[PDB]
Amino acid sequence: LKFAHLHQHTQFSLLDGAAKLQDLLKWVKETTPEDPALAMTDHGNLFGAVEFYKKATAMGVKPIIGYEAYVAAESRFDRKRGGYFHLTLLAKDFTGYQNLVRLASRAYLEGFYEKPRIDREILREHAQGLIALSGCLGAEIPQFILQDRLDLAEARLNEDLSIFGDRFFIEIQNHGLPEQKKVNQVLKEFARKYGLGMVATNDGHYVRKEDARAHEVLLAIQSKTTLDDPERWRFPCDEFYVKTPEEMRAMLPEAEWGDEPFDNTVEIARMCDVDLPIGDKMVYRIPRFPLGRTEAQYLRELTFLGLLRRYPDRITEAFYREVLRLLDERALAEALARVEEKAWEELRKREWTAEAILHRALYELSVIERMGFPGYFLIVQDYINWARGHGVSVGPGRGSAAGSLVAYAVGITNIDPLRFGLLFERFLNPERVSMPDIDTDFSDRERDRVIQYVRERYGEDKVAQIGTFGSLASKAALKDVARVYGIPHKKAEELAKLIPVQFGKPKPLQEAELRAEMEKDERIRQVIEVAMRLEGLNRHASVHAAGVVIAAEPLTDLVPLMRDQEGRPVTQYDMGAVEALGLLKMDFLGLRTLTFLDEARRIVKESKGVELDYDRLPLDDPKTFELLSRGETKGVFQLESGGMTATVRGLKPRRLEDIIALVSLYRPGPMEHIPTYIRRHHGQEPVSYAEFPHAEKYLRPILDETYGIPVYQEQIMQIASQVAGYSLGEADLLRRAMGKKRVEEMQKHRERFVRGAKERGVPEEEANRLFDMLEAFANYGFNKSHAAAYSLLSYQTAYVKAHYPVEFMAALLSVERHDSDKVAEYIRDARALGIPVLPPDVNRSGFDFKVVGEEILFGLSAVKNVGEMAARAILEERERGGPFKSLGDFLKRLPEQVVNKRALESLVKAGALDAFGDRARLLASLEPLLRWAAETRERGRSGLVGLFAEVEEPPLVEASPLDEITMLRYEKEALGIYVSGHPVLRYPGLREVASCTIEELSEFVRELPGKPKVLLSGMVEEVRFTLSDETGALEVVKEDIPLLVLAEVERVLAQAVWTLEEVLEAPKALEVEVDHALLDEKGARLKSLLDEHPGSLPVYLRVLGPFGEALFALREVRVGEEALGLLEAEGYRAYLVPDREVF
Ligand SMILES: [Cl-]
Ligand SMILES: [Cl-]
Ligand SMILES: [Mg+2]
Ligand SMILES: [Mg+2]
Ligand SMILES: [Zn+2]
Ligand SMILES: [Zn+2]
Repeated sequence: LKFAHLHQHTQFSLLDGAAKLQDLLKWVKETTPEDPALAMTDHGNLFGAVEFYKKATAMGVKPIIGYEAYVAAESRFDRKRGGYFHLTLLAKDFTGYQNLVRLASRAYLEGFYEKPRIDREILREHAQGLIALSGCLGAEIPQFILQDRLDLAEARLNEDLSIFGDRFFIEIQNHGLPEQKKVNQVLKEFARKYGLGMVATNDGHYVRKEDARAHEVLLAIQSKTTLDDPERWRFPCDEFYVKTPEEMRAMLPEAEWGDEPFDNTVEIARMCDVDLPIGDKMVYRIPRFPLGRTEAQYLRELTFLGLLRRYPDRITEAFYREVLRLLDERALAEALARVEEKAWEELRKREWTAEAILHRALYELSVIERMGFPGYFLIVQDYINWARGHGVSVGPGRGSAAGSLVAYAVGITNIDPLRFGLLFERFLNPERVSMPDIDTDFSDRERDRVIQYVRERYGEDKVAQIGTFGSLASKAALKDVARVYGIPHKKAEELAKLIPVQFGKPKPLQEAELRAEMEKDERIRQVIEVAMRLEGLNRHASVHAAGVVIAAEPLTDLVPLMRDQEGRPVTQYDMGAVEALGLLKMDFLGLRTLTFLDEARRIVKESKGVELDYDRLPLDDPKTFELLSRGETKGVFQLESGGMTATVRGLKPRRLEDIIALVSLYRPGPMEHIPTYIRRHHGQEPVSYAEFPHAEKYLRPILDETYGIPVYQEQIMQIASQVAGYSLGEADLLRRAMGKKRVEEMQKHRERFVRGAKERGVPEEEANRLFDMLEAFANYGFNKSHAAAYSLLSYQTAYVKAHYPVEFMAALLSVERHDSDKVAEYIRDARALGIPVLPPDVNRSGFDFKVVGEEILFGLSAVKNVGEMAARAILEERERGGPFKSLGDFLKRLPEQVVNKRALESLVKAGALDAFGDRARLLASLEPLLRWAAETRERGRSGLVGLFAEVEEPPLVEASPLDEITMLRYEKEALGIYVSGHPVLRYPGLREVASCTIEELSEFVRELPGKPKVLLSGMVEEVRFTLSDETGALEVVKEDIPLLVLAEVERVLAQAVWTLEEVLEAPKALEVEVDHALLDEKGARLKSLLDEHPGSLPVYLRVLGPFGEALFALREVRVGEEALGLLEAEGYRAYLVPDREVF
């Protein structure tokens, strides 16, 4: 006797599934050795399939691919507020697999209501190659039976029979459920009546019986409730696990069920021969390109016609002509394209010269053609060179890609791969076949449009973004479980901080060494197990930012789909899984820095009429480096880090290759090689090669550009390529194989190394230690291809900040104008940078942030109630009739029809109409001026020329000025942020008692004790109230009332709060403000001046230190109030501040 499950859910039935793929697949194997099988039947997705099939296939288990599908009462198109039912589906042959992919695809695109649902209409369309099973208790035929509508169930059994035929079975499962008794007792009659045959299953959602609660909390996490709610999601019993053949016949006896429902499980799984193109198979689905030209010929053509642009001074019209005479401008490329590979190699045999370029070019192409990747390069180049002409910034490139010359010739890459040390052989190793990945950056604003270009260009059915499935984290796992177990949040987090952090993410709970915390509480015992019993599970399905696919055949025909909340065609198979099926995949990353370069250039073009042609700037521009050297990185890509900034200020880099090497070495590990870089760079330490005297004549060239440090991997490859006699290709393999650290496969390369090293120079003693030097540096060394690429951007950024520093800031502000916080911030940076930032101005403002003269001026768009039409409207009516002359002249040119009263209100509140006088006066005048305006046209449309038709706007109505607090209040209501001040500046008391500003909080606090308490004072902005200084914003746990807050910190949690008038009531103290320039003979100058008027007020000292500022609260002495009057009577600034103590 034996058995094999055909209904088993997995980690991939995301909401309710708790069976991890691995320990499930062994549990099935360890149960039955003989021809074991498992069907993967996830709830309405195919997420598992691939990554499952391949795990079981190399484990020793035959897999079967399946789908517990949601079938709608009626049409998948319905949206009824009947339901949706279950249905067990298995794919028997490969066509079946396709039709499964299709269904789950369609269930998502065409029929998504709550769950993704298929019609019986489409099921019938796609039945070819499928076996169905009557279904779990919630499926159709059983359900109807439960309802005493036998007459419908049999009718629906007939229907289903008309669809699959002798490939539909009656599903019999049993748990201790009375509903199952009645359903089967009839299902049993059916299978005998129509002549159907029964298959025994039992719907595993967990692996082994002990996974009961472990699972029954996974629910409590998907339901987000306590273990004791109730009403919390629960299953009906603890019986949904991968049972033994023996535990089965316990739910299905012998004299009641017979051998048929077992010997059918085995026999089905056998007839289910399904194979996924993978490994042994996997054909490259490189999509075709449209063009009397070879796929490869064109790419060749485009390259030539490219170099000529790329290298003006050294590849010419005349040059190509010379080549062809050894055998228009476009007309030469068209021809050089048609030289064959037997014909080419009759020239080489008869500093980067004109030839040198040809060779490398022709070589690259030779390796491209031979490999089968010319098409690829086209597809890629095409969409990129489109984005250029269509206002979509494209980054210089990323990763290995950069180093191919063809890549750079055809505008895929955009950095001269041979002016830097970039390598083709790192991007495409000639001596092993592997899909080269070409990732590309894009202006993030515009990225999707490129995807759309591809989408429309290659087919709406061939183009999708790739799926991503987050892992439950060991750290997080433990949290969520503890929520469930009725536990105080704190000790929860005291359990989280046990678990290590080995690299980026937390260590698995498998190895996790203060375990004695278990043996204390029996509550915690489970919590810890349960968390590791859940470790590997899944969250939900996000689109990958970068992932895109271009299939060659319709996607639906191999890879299933989804549409995400904002209508993206998404793949159900993950990154690897896709790439494992062998599909053309690519990253289309979004990149802020690019968008920022765009708005800068626009702002620059407007400011001073200068075309910023980023792909044509000198890379030796002094004033750029001198900035980075002064360490003014603030807005400059990549080197923005707290720490990294400091480094640069010491390195003082003079040429790009320094930014490149800085960037490359700055990360834990290599880091240390940085000081050396610096002392070598400042020119104070020789760069010596006495350790490999014979190898020097090979090293210097490679490592001199890097003050002697193997930083870049290419630098490594080259060393081997040159010293060992390695083909640059082979060289790569070396670096590759030293990465894999294959214990004893290394001593094979060692030999091949020395053996060649002799034949070139070094006498092995050097060789060995040199190889030692390689395996030493290679583990940390970097990809220059990538490094240099990005570096260029940092330069590009720095250059702007250096040469156009105002507009720079505007572009900053502009780009992130959608962050009330960042804007405030960017403002404050630019404010204390010599630049003023101005309110909008109906006269001077452009639409967006604008740079006028030397100031950053707002736009009208930024005004909160003003429509967008109305902003542009204002403008155009201000550019056909010139500059606005009065608020009258405004309201007659812009009727209420266009700018409503509300609009007007804010527009004044903003200060756009400041150009006219006092604000409060304006606001009240509006209404009676609109009564005037509207009346003017009534006169105007009644004949009457321009004197009888205008009683010209009587002067503005009158009212007392807007006091600051009330005035500032409006600005923000109107502009999201405050301009020209801040409430907290008006009543200083709160400043003077506060321990910090919001800015400094982070840096004052970290260094004190562990988890400190502190007092903070600013403005409130929430009903998790938000607190603001003139210096920042903090989440802390009504509107426009100032407070002082005593709160504990780690994000900051409040303990106590006081009202302004409670703070101006608590007794006062004296604070002398003192400069750092004080004498020995002053601290006892002050000391005596205080001694002479003692009392009961404490004394405080603000000592403005060179780097920071601290509050020395005197000592013994306590002054008696009268002191302030006699104290301001010397070069000392003073205040009667509230007394910091009390709080
Ligand atoms: Cl060295
Ligand atoms: Cl060294
Ligand atoms: Mg059905
Ligand atoms: Mg890629
Ligand atoms: Zn379920
Ligand atoms: Zn099920």
